[PDB]
Amino acid sequence: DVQLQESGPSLVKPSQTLSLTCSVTGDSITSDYWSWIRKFPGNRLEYMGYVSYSGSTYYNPSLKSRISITRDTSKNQYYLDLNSVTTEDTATYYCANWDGDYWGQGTLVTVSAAKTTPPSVYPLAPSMVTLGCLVKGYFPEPVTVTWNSGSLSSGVHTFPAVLQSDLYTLSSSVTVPSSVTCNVAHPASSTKVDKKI
Amino acid sequence: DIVLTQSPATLSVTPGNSVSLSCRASQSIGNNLHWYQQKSHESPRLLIKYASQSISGIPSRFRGRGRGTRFRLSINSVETEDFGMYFCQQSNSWPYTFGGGTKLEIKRADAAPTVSIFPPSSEQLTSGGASVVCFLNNFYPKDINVKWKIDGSERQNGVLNSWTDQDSKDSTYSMSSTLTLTKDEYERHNSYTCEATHKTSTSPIVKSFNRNE
Amino acid sequence: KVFGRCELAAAMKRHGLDNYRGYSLGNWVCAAKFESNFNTQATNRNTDGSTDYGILQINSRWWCNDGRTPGSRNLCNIPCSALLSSDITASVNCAKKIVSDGNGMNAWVAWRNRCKGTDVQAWIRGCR
Repeated sequence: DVQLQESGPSLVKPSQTLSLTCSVTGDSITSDYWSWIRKFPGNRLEYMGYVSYSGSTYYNPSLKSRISITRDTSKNQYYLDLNSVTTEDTATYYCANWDGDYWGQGTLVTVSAAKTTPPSVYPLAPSMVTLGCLVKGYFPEPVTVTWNSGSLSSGVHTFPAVLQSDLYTLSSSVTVPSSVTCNVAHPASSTKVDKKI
Repeated sequence: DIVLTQSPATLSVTPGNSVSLSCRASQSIGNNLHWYQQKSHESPRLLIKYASQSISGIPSRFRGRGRGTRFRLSINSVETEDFGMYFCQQSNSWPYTFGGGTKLEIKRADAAPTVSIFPPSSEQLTSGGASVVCFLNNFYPKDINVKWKIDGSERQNGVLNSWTDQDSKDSTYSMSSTLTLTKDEYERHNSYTCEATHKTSTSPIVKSFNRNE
Repeated sequence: KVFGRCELAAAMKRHGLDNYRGYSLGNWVCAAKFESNFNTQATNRNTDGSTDYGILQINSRWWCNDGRTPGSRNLCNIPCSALLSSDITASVNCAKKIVSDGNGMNAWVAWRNRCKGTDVQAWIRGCR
């Protein structure tokens, strides 16, 4: 068994270098071939590259001149370096094994010159009763919104965020018995806000 | 560089029927085609490897067929849990390439939206706030239309909409609509109406927030 | 099971090894011949204390786990029993991984010594 975790910036500036890290737990990185794949906003998947047992690294010709895949046996990790990034390199990045059966969770990377913005959190209250939480005016994406630290999750609907020029606005609904806290986290600004009804 | 084109791009199926998904290659790739399933909130899931080989645990209703330049993934007696995107990948030549995807949508019985309207929060109103939220939850089919009319009179300039995909519990969709105003504008008018047009209703579904009342 | 030239060739073309990462079928037929003599149950023990298993004599210190090579890297993530079957499925998928490294078919000593630089199509000429 192997567990994979991607780690890296959510906002990178254009013309600069993207760096990512795939941490591997459970088994050594000497037990497989390891690869990087990205999914662009249009749901288009691109195999970025893989590293083999001999240390041979294979790179997509499209990115060959700007990509480097490196390894660290000391830390059981491998790394991705993409140089000269542009706004078209904004995507979700996945590390995975060459077999393609063990994948990471994904790390969203936005390439923009826009500035990081913390979110404003507002409560939404008026058979069953529905409450809500508005996360307005933030950058970049993503944010994570849970209800009562995830205990209330079956009746939760967090809506994908919509962009307004330079800021994102998101809504989340929770349905609860007649018979409650909204927890919002923005990693890129390191903000953690809890709001009740 | 092998080009993979997948077809159709979107298909809707009544649970219990069989579907076939096609992946075509720009050059012969033998049997080196793999099929993946990606649902919402999930990393790609390998379903078929080397284009007919099964994967432990994956239902036998998934079948792989094909060799050369034309391949196919068959889902017999499609079930509700098979909604998602479907990708094909080749491994015969480097760079390893993917297909464009096929979104599978599960047909369901019609469901009326559960509409809930929420006034601007006092915390928001302290700033140039005044953003009324409407939640239209758990509805099928996807076809929906929302109009905001503040005092009886439609406004569509400050409206922002977002929608979820099929849910992992009831196979329905959900929607959020937000009318953003200024606190001035909000205080000057009184009524706030959220109107929905769905197949489940014969006249608009209205939920209103009356400041006066 | 022991394979024939044309039989192995056909099976390896049905398993999509013809031009996998550029290597024609003949390369694989040649390698299999000089590695196991088309024997699906061929086993060879090495100095490491490892075993070579199957039609393509795949090592247990690097590519498969037998429970008898400690410190195996199991790069093909498979048991070594599957390489000893009359079905060549596992041997083929593993060799596809072995060849997808930068060394290529230079991981098979036989291939390096007896097939590299030769008309390997001769090992499929005659088969239909």
